[PDB]
Amino acid sequence: AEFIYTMKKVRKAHGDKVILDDVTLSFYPGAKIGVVGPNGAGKSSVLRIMAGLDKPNNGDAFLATGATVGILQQEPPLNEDKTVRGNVEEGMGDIKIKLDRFNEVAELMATDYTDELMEEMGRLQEELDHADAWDLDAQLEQAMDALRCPPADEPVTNLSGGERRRVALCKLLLSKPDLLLLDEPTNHLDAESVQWLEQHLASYPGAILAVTHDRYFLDNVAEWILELDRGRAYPYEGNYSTYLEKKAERLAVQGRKDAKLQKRLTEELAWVRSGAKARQAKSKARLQRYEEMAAEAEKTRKLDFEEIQIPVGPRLGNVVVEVDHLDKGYDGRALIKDLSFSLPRNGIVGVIGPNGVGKTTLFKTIVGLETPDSGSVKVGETVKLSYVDQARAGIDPRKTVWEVVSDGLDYIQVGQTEVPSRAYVSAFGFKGPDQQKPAGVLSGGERNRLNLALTLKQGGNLILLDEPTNDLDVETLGSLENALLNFPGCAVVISHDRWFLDRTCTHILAWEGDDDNEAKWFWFEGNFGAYEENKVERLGVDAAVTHRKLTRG
Amino acid sequence: VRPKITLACEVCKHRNYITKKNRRNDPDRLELKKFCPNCGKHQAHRET
Amino acid sequence: TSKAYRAAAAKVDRTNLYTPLQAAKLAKETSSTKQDATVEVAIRLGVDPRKADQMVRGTVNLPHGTGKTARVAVFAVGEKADAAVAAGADVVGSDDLIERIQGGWLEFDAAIATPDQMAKVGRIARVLGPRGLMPNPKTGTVTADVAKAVADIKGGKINFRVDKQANLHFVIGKASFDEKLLAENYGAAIDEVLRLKPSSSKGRYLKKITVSTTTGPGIPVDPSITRNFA
RNA sequence: GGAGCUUGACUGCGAGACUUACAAGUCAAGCAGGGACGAAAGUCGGGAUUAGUGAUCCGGCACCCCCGAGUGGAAGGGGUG
RNA sequence: UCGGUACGGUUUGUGUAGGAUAGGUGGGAGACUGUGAAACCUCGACGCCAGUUGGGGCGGAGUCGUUGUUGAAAUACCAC
Ligand SMILES: Nc1ncnc2c1ncn2[C@@H]1O[C@H](COP(=O)(O)OP(=O)(O)O)[C@@H](O)[C@H]1O
Ligand SMILES: Nc1ncnc2c1ncn2[C@@H]1O[C@H](COP(=O)(O)OP(=O)(O)O)[C@@H](O)[C@H]1O
Ligand code: VO4
Ligand code: VO4
Ligand SMILES: [Mg+2]
Ligand SMILES: [Mg+2]
Ligand SMILES: [Mg+2]
Ligand SMILES: [Mg+2]
Ligand SMILES: [Mg+2]
Ligand SMILES: [Mg+2]
Ligand SMILES: [Mg+2]
Ligand SMILES: [Mg+2]
Ligand SMILES: [Mg+2]
Ligand SMILES: [Mg+2]
Ligand SMILES: [Mg+2]
Ligand SMILES: [Mg+2]
Ligand SMILES: [Mg+2]
Ligand SMILES: [Zn+2]
Repeated sequence: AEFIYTMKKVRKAHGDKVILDDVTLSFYPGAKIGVVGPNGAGKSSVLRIMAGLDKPNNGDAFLATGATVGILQQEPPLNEDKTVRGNVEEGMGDIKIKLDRFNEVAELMATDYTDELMEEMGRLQEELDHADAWDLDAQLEQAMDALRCPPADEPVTNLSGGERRRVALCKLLLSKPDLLLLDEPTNHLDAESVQWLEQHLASYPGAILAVTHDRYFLDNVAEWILELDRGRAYPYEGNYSTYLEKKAERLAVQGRKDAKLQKRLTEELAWVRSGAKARQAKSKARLQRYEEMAAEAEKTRKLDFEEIQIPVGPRLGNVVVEVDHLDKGYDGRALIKDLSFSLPRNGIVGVIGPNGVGKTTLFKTIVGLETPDSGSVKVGETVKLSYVDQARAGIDPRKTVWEVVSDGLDYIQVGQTEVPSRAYVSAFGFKGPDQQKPAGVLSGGERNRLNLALTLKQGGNLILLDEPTNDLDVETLGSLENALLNFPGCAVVISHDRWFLDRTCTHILAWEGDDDNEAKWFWFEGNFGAYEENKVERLGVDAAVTHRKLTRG
Repeated sequence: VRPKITLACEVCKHRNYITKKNRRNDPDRLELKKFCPNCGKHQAHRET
Repeated sequence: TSKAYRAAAAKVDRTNLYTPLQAAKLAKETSSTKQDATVEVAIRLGVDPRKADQMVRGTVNLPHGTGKTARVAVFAVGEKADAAVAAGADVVGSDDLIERIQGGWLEFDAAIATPDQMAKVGRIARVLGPRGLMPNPKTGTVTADVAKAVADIKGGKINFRVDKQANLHFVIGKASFDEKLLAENYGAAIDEVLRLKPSSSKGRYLKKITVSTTTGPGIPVDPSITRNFA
């Protein structure tokens, strides 16, 4: 019955937006809990209490004694040192300074007083046998071969979005905290780093929480679903096909219960406007029940959703983007080598490949922010280009969600038309006084919605989608992919979501590099389902591993 | 919309002052230099 | 099974807890049926070794010895090196021994060093890390006058140290001894473990104890009676 | 109306008044602490002024360590915000 | 009958050279009388990190230790 973490009557709320209210659940070790919910439900605000980063307003929430807590943030920060120095600040952070003193006491004690420093190295050399911390040179070299990290001698400022997330998982899987707190772990990770992390979290001592929107990762790392509706928490078991059943059932029995209440208001509002007859009295005990039914009928008024809407652009010519013998790299490592394709008119093109392989560099030669090595990029006279970005570089944190889209202006240009700016952002779900939240307090699911408001107001007929399916839930992932099928221009998508390129694609440009070339790509004419059948007929029939343990324990 | 925040000191953590801010214009915790009577001098004060 | 392990299993009852003398009585009637043996005692404590202040570590001197080789590697240079070989150290450490231990020759049993030449200890603990043959100040192996603990490690100062699963492991000598000689090492061990008992030990501190041979089964002993080991 | 630096939207007080059945309400020179701006003189105890609020009781939390039902503690009570 | 706790048997763990990688610790130079290369049995526990850890049929003819190294660490067997 020994526990890890307990909540007692926790109520955290950002005013009108409640996150918890009178909740109580207990977490026992060995539990594999996957937490779900819509965007903005409050999932990262729970984990910022469970990691001790925030405090609940009126409640009690405490970790048990021992068994410390390590959190993966939704946007994991790093330091300005190397990769091998990026994995020692946590996982080895409390224990490398006990080795930074032992190699100091080997020489500083030999010339000083050798009587009191005898125990000063005594209580530290006995801290190097219970943990076996002598192999700190070669424990890091095992934990980088597991995650397939970048080489550990170069800086970390110029890395991929999915290479920064690999070096941030190594900072937590070496600590081994007994309460993991993973906030959206499968962002930016390819189909290999997710399949690896499924096996590593399978045989793992301790409690695991993971707020994962995707349908297939939670069926492997979780067996006990936690849910966040508007305030409450609903623990049960199942494998995420039963979460969409129960949220559909909790709104069909709440929706028609709130319709019986509406008919009883019309039957009662007709009574309070009917006038008192001869010397009878209109009873005060029915006026005071009307004004309680009329108050409990306005508090249920939170039922709305906004669709993703892309503005249409001008007429697109016969030449969209032409690429003839492109070569691109940064060092002796070459990324793109001898690539020839041409983007079609009126289609959806998908770019497929593992992490750190050259997909964002392929867009940044097209948008004119890079320079090719050999070969040219050719656009054409008709194309207005629109470019969403993976890094979300356009949005700044200390400026509100309104006056990043606008600039203090009332009316904006969304391509040869003038819609009002607050009418434009309220078409992206940011409605009412949610338009004055800065970008530091917005959730990750609505910075993937704010970035679409900054860059789709260019109104171009060529949109470049650099991982749009990042932090979005199932309701607005389907609202995005229904806005690309009805788009008249050409859309290019980089994504790792296998069940998102299968649904909306017409053309595939996929990396197919092997050991002797390492830099070739492939243009395919067809959807994603026909590409995977051709991939297993050209190269490696039925061939297109064992889990690297990351540690010796 | 304008709750009552309280300003705790940064040295002694005494809760010397109480005032109001706007939650949506100022989502972060306010920092002011206020006089602390325990320390006898001006310290810094975040909220709680 | 081996059709001779069940011979000693037919002579020792499983459920009956025994005295500290009946364990040493059945130490002779189980081990000595086979060849020579060292008597093993495994103790499961009532601590949690995850915390820092419940790390039970200590040493004890045994009166009747333990009967082993005790290849003690005393590390000292100059005229201090001759004091070890006069005291009974077969191999005395120097600088030339460092270049052959790193070559792959680690045939020694302890490490009693001097505080002036501890610079070479951190370089020689490269391969002595997981072996656990570090010089320990708490066991007297790190001291100025190294002319005392040379015959003491020969005399039976076996180090006991709690593991990750809270299980002490300690030897009380060979199996060729007598009943009055084995049970006194058993009595001196537990009476010095209780001095190392931390003040934050929840529950019963000494939960279950056993005595075993090198081949035969284990003897369940009674943790309750600890006064009359003679 | 605009710009620079800032937190006095202070802690300990208050001679003397207004208004007033009472409960309340309101103004305040000046003295000390530790500060802001100013070259200084000086000004600053929120906002040009008058609305933006609720007596007592019972409780809650923070701190001060005043009482502690034989004694040492504690439970409870008390003060100050 | 379905569970809880206490007690005991059998069994489980395999990034990278390797005896598919004793899981940890401690003891240890022996342990059985040896063919998953066996006759009735013969992985139809798991079977995937595949072949060693069973269908315990029998045989005193027939495996394995320590050494070699090939490693953070080894090799049997055994209490823990
Ligand atoms: N510091 C804050 N101040 C005000 N509102 C916030 C703050 N943090 C979050 N919110 C609001 O509360 C919601 C909770 O965010 P949350 O759902 O925890 O993020 P995630 O979707 O990653 O779990 C957000 O939609 C945001 O609008
Ligand atoms: N400015 C730069 N200088 C050097 N190398 C870079 C730079 N930017 C990116 N790279 C390298 O290019 C490789 C491929 O990145 P890429 O795959 O384009 O990112 P993404 O995964 O976002 O598409 C990465 O491994 C990264 O190390
Ligand atoms: O590292 V990436 O998921 O942008 O290919
Ligand atoms: O945890 V999110 O709902 O911002 O993807
Ligand atoms: Mg999140
Ligand atoms: Mg990318
Ligand atoms: Mg402001
Ligand atoms: Mg005020
Ligand atoms: Mg007065
Ligand atoms: Mg002054
Ligand atoms: Mg000045
Ligand atoms: Mg004044
Ligand atoms: Mg006013
Ligand atoms: Mg009353
Ligand atoms: Mg009393
Ligand atoms: Mg009290
Ligand atoms: Mg006062
Ligand atoms: Zn203070």
